[PDB]
Amino acid sequence: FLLQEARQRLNSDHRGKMETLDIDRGCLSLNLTSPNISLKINPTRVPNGSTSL
Amino acid sequence: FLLQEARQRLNSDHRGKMETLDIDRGCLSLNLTSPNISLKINPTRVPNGSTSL
Amino acid sequence: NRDAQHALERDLEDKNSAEFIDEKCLNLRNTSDCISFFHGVEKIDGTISVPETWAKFSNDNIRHSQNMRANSIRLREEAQNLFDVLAD
Amino acid sequence: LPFQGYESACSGRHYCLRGMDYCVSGPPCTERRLRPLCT
Amino acid sequence: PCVPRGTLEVDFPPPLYSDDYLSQEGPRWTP
Amino acid sequence: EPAPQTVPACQLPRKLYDVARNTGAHTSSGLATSGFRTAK
Amino acid sequence: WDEHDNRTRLAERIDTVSRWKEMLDKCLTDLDAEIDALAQMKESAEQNLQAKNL
Amino acid sequence: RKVGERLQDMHGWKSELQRQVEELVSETELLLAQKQRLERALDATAGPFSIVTDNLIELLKEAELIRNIQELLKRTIKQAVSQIRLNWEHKETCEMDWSDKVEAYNIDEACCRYNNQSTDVQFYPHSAKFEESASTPETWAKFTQEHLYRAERERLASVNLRNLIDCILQDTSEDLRLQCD
Amino acid sequence: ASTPETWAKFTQEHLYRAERERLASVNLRNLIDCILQDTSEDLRLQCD
Amino acid sequence: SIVTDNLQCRERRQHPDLVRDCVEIELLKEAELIRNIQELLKRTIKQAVS
Amino acid sequence: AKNKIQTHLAKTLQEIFQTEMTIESIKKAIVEKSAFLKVAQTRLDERTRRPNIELCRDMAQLRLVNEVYEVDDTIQTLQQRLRDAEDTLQSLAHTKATLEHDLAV
Amino acid sequence: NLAFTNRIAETADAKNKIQTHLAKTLQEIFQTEMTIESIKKAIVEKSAFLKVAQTRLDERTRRPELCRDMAQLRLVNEVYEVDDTIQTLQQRLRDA
Amino acid sequence: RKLQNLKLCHTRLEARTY
Amino acid sequence: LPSAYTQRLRETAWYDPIIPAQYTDPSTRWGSVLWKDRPIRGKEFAINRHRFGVEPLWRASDYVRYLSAPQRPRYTAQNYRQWGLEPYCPATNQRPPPVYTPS
Amino acid sequence: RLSDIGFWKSELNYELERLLNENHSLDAIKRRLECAAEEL
Amino acid sequence: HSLSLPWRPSTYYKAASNWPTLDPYCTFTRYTPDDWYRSNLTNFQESNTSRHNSERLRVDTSRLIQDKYQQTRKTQADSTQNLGERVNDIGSAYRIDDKCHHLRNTSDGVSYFHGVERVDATVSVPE
Amino acid sequence: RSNLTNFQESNTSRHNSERLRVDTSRLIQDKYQQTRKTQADSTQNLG
Amino acid sequence: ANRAAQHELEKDLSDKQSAYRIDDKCHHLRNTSDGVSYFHGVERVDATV
Repeated sequence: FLLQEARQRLNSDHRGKMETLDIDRGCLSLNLTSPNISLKINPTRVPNGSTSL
Repeated sequence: FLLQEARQRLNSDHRGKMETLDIDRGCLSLNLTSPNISLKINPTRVPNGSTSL
Repeated sequence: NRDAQHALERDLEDKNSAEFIDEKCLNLRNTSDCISFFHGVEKIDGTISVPETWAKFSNDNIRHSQNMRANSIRLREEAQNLFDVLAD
Repeated sequence: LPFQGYESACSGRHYCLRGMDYCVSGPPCTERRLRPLCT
Repeated sequence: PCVPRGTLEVDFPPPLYSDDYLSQEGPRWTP
Repeated sequence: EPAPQTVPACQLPRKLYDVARNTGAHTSSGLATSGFRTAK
Repeated sequence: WDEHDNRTRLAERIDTVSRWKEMLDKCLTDLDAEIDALAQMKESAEQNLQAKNL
Repeated sequence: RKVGERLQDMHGWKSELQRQVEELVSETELLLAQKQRLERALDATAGPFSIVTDNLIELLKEAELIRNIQELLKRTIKQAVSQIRLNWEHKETCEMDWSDKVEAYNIDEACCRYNNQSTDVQFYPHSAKFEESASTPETWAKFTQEHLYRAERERLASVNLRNLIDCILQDTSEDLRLQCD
Repeated sequence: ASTPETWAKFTQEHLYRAERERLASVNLRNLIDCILQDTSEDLRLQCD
Repeated sequence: SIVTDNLQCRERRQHPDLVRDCVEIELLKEAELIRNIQELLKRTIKQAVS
Repeated sequence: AKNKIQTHLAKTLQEIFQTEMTIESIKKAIVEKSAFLKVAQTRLDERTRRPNIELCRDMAQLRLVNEVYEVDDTIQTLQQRLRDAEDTLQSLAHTKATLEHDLAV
Repeated sequence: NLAFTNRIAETADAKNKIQTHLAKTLQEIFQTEMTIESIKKAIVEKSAFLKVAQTRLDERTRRPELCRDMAQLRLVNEVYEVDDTIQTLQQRLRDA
Repeated sequence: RKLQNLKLCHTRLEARTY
Repeated sequence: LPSAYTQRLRETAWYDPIIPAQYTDPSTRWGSVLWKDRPIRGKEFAINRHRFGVEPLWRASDYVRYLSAPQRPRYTAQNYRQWGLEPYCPATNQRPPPVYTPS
Repeated sequence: RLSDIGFWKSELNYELERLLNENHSLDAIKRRLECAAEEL
Repeated sequence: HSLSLPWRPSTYYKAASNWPTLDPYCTFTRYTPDDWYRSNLTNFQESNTSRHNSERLRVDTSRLIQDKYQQTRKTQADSTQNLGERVNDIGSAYRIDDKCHHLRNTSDGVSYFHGVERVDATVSVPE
Repeated sequence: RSNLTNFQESNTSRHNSERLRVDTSRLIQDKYQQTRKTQADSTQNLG
Repeated sequence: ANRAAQHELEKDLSDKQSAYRIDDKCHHLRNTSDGVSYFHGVERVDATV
């Protein structure tokens, strides 16, 4: 029963890491002359998480 | 014209090498309890090609 | 069309309220609960319909709504022709 | 000139060729002719 | 052999050359 | 340089979500408790 | 220059998250294997409880 | 006597199965040779296209015909590849059936050479596996007959494809020379 | 380019589709909370 | 896992006590409800992702 | 002249939208038909393992054999209608492109 | 009686091993079903890539200027790779 | 051209907020 | 670009008409062999048999759930040697029932 | 009897929904007619 | 063909499951313990092999899906980058080149156009 | 002439789409009712 | 003789009960029960006695 909870927490962290890496690769792949390139509303802002290194 | 001919000949050789690699890797991957396994009539025959090393 | 739709809706509700009843009567094999004696239901019938009449009533409703759909289609195409002639 | 086949000019032979299908319409291709007669 | 499996996403998206031959026009004017 | 229209107008139906029941499509291939369903 | 420097920053961030993911995958597979081993041992102990009835 | 008559009935179908795959191999070789001919034909039509494009109504029509000829040759090449794959599959099915026939023939042949004066016989226990089987003689014959019929159908399809191959190559070559002239 | 009627027209189209998807997401948010309560109550009843 | 453990342990009831009881019916229905509710939660999560 | 092109374009838009809805409905129909083949084949499979004399060719056996063939025929009909729907949608898309090029000029 | 208790032990052992193998086979059945569903989503997703590549290739034939820019070569290659990927995923679905 | 680079950086900042 | 695609960017024409370049696409061009395994019960149904040496079972770190012992990743903490605990399995009458050792 | 009443119920449902969509299209045509009449 | 009262159709069932073009099998009484042992062994080994086959297939499927995902994403991004870079090169052809560039995968209007990659009607070179 | 050809092509395509739509729907429900009836009869023979 | 007839009689009832269990499971097998599947070639297999 203890090991199942450990496995669940590890699985949740791994899923977060997976899709974080996916969105980070998508962010890197953007460059100039792309359709998504535009102006944003408060891009500089500090988010609610702000979990430092 | 000569360069195009040479490219066509090397192209044919590349097809040959790729097919040989596919066939020999498939032959290597065969073992016991494989489902395509049977005896054959004269598997020791030499076909009409019969190229040496 | 709205009158025909209301008739179809009434038929749907009265079909549902009988399908549920007879499905409840299906899972009543034996040794169940709420099981109580009702003598004298041999001679009492009280039915109002016959299966042929019961089927032809719904067939009447389906074909009547199909007739009204045909009339609506004809009105739609005639309206399109009127638009195309009066634009010119 | 988009049509449905090949429409050869030496011999009138419409070559309709779908996926893993064929339909030759014209003079039959019986054997191989080493000297092809242009007709 | 027998009754084929009644599933899509196996033969629904056809091969690219499952269509016919159309002898195309191409260039109208000289290159 | 006009936009040439590529979709109909905003006369689309409302997007209502329905609970994804089994219905007839998502049936599993194996009875989960089948070794315990024997005659006794 | 600052765009190329941001290339390098995003690449190193990607590598850091990637190697987190790799060693967490090793941890998850290890947990699965150990769960299987301990469940098998518990099954063997339970079937050894049956042999105390004869 | 019964086991010997079974041996003869098995030997007939075994020889038929041998002959069927010996007929299929020789057709597959000619299909491969025609595929090689198409390979050399598609390679040979690039030179005229280069000459025409260097020279660039009659020239545009020659370019038209060249592009159509190469696309047709490509489609025909894949036609030949798919037919070769089907031929190989049918040969392998007949092959597995023939291997089963061979080892059953050897087992029944060893079963024939038994008499009372022979040694190497024992008292095997009675079992239900001695009377279990997966076929009857009619089903055993028809299961083989269907394989032979399907293999013959595939060989006929391959020979029709080869005739189509020769016809389309001849027409393309002569049309291209006529337009070049 | 676009008439100011057309220039309005593009923006109210985008606003309409955005509001429609906001309403769909609100409905899905209601639906998840509606089904999780039934999930928990079914588990509790069956364990009892 | 609790239900699976209860199913596996109750098979080891001895020779004359391997009886379909109320507990067996309730346990099998609980495992069925668990599986159905797991699949439903998975599909709802997929809808939320979309 | 251009007004008729705009009206024909709008009607082509409505038709291609409704054709998309139709082909989605055809997909939902053919997807649902798999479970009946599930039930018929798993009914036929477990009745092969009845005991010795009980292995009887009941009329349910013949009915379940007919089940598979009629469901297969239904699926093949739906696949042919899917191909016809794709061809019609393609023709509608070609008319859309032609009318857009006409409205450009 | 000794023979009877020996045979009862053997039968109980066989039943236990059968139950264990059955549970493992069921778990693997569920996993293979999940894999099949994922392959289905993959094919449905690549179909959109093919559609957008083809609809980009179609509209560039209207240029009065009608150039062979290597964006056209990229589009043709994109159609070929997407089709090939779909074929491999279909064969994977067959084997699964 | 400076505005295009500004827009590119802006999309990079917003793409990492998800 | 690869130079095979820049050939189409010339007014003259000296290119291979086949759009996928031969030396780039990993599949064989017009290959006629396809290693197909027909399903025979009790045997090994292997897929992608045409590439066996250069592509092993594992090339990255993926979480494939509920994996048995002979298919586990290369470096995984498991039981090399096990406590015996079961000589002579009675169901199959095997006195050393076969035990899988990792690697 | 259940099979029979289910068949009739399904046919009635289909005809109801067809009448519904035809009525909606007719209302759309009427509103477009009124807009065109008020435009003049 | 006769009806033996201990009817044993299991071998025919296995042969029909493997090779399904077999005809219907239609119309010395007890097993040995070695048959029981061999049957248990064959059942366990068959279950083990069937589990191993699909376990081996799962890892290759899991790798292949992500590989195809990355490859198709890179190809599509390359295509839209090059089309916009042609758009920058231009800045009527400009109009449809922008409308080609501003066209993602969901998009607004997308349809199959079968046989479009075959036609190459081109009269001009980029240089 | 060219406008006439475009208009007739559009009309023919729209007519084909509409006839296919109504026939598709009728086919879908016909197969649905047939499949449900044969399923019920097959589950009745087992009883 | 009575015992032999009774035994030949009782061994039929076990087959009747086994077929009852099989056909009761098959009769209660609607769509989405839990465990319907696909058996390729089962529509033509017929080992009937």
